[PDB]
Amino acid sequence: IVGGYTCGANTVPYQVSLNSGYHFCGGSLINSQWVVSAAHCYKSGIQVRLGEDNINVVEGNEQFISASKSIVHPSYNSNTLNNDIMLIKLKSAASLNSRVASISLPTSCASAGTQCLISGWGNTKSSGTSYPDVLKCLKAPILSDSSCKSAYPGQITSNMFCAGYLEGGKDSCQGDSGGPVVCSGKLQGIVSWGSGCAQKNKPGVYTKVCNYVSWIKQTIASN
Ligand SMILES: [NH3+]CC1CCCCC1
Ligand SMILES: [Ca+2]
Repeated sequence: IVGGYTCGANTVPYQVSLNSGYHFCGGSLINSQWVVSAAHCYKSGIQVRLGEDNINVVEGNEQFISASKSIVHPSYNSNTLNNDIMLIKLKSAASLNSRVASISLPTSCASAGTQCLISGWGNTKSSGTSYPDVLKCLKAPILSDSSCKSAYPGQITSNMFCAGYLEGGKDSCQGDSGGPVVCSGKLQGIVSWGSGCAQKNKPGVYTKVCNYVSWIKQTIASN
């Protein structure tokens, strides 16, 4: 996250870290046994880390649960990043409490102008690199669809939205991928892609989760 603030330990209780010997992507706990992330984060051998603040220190609220199954969206296109969403089932159910909690799925798509919370452990610099070890937070509005198609001509599908600032300076960044965009207490987006980080007229692009709610429900009802 670029130009954000330190969230504070366990203040974003649905935030997970996907680990394969190192943190490589964020994710969101949607019930005690299922995580949703970005399909471009797909990897074999995922361990899900819950209750994290400092990802390099065991602080006491962590639960490390390995994944038993990963399901990439059946129409994921890695070239265009359309349908960049994946479900991960935990081998056993997480123990839910004030610091490890699931986030609700939307019953409605969020509108442009809605302020949201984006969070993750990704790069905090738009030019160069510096990875934080504690979770970083950023409040950003959903952008109108026409300013989104104007920043990314020919690249925005109906399954994507832009969120952030056309002046730049604040944005999600590498390593924030798969992470949550929560608006009004509901998961509305997944950190998906963009052109660099915090650049002028190049806002973050996010998977539009409200389009996938029935695929998510049906898939967890059957797996
Ligand atoms: N600024 C958008 C970021 C670009 C890196 C990958 C996640 C999304
Ligand atoms: Ca830790």
